[PDB]
Amino acid sequence: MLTILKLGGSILSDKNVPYSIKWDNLERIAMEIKNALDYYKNQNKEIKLILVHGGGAFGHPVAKKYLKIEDGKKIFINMEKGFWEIQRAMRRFNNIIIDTLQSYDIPAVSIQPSSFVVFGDKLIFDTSAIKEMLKRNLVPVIHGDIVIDDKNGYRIISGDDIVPYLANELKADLILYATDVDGVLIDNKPIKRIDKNNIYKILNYLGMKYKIEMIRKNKCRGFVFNGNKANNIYKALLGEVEGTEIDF
Amino acid sequence: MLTILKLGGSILSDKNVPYSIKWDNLERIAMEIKNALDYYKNQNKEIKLILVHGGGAFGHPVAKKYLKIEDGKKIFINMEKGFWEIQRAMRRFNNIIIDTLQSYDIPAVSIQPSSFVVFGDKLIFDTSAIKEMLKRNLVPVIHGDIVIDDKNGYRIISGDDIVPYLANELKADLILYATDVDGVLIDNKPIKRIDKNNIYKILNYLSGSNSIDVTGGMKYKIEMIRKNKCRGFVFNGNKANNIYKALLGEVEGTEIDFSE
Ligand SMILES: C=C(C)CCOP(=O)(O)OP(=O)(O)O
Ligand SMILES: C=C(C)CCOP(=O)(O)OP(=O)(O)O
Repeated sequence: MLTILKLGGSILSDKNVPYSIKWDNLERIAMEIKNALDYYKNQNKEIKLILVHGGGAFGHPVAKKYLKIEDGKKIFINMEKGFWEIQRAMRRFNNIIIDTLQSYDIPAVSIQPSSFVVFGDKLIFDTSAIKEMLKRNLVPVIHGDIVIDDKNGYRIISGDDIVPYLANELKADLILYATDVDGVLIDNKPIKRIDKNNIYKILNYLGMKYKIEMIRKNKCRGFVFNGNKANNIYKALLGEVEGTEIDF
Repeated sequence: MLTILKLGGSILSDKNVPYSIKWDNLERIAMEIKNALDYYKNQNKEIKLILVHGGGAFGHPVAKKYLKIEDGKKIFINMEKGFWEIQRAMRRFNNIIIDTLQSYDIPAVSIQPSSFVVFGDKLIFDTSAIKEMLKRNLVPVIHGDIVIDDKNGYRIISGDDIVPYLANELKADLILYATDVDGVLIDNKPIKRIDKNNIYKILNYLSGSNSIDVTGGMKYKIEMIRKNKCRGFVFNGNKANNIYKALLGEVEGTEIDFSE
């Protein structure tokens, strides 16, 4: 029924190249998603799909201009300008991704967190709109953004936040983390799986820490795999496993 | 005190010219909003400000393509393309407006209804984020947009839906309607005041055959002000300084008072 596919801010834009886009990779990814959705239409199987991407070479480079170290602590200043400028950057990125998805007849739509998400001690994030969108078989595309934080003023909600939240808030059947590594790497090897068992000895060794952690905190079950290898995204969507499983 | 300024009529954009932008007007408007903010600082008086704009030559033109009359009613079709297409056009318009506002150091930020608003018989419209933005003295810029409803459909939410809703939710003290005309025209002349001693008398005239506005636009604005027990002005947003004055509470168009 409901799958959430995160596109790791990396396979979409080169983070060391401010304002860059990996066009061919992006166009391939859109195609695989399209082929996947098409596959389901054939099996006459109804699938609901949400998409998340990061700030890639857009969010971060601009955010940077408004983060200064106040004694080992990231601080946002000049947000009278910074809030918009970070919104704008993320909008450019969001537009580019949605347009490309659209060119493949993928019914993508923009979800812009900065407008309504408050990263308060208790995350505030009304999903009413998204649930409706899913009833119409639209594909909400959500992105890491700048958001208000009723405690610290501003925060940079990331995909790793949105994904688990929504998976749980919406009861997602499948969770996908597309990225530039074949899965969670230990000693440079993608562990086949991650449970309640070998978990303990992994948090220690330490998808990164942040993820794994608040994706067990929601008792989720997602796959971390490589979005750069042609066909991986397609397969991932059909309920295959090509990377690291994280069950909770 | 919380003010909501609606940039309406066609003061920002000529809807008969695809993707029209009245640059000069928009730039002057930003100035005036600036003059006003700088003023309220010098007089050490706290002002929270929200701006709202419509679709102009961006919304309706694009939306038209996805609207049909079926069995007498309106209905949205092909929204697998349509929803983004309308979002896209409204995002562009918002960008241009906010960029210009920022170019005058107005701390404007974007509020995109399409992403989170559900058009029911009551709006589902979480204003939490807006509250925190005002708290930090940002200027939230909300715009008419496409939105899903709770009945298998879609609906255009206008400034007309947004303003009233926010005035209630945030308890605004001042509503400002910048329009294409000098106020509520009663005999090609704007009525100075409209209060609980002439409202019905005015509403009834507005329904008449001598009224210059048959659109039922004024009637609606008047009613929302009373409904919120606050104050509002309907003025010509095309006249130099009207927006600055209005923001100070002294513009000369039509006052509507049901505060207290
Ligand atoms: C920075 C913004 C606005 C987007 C969030 O970042 P990503 O989710 O893409 O990556 P992280 O920096 O959070 O790891
Ligand atoms: C996307 C669209 C069409 C927004 C229009 O909102 P308005 O505030 O202009 O509402 P109307 O004038 O169209 O009634």
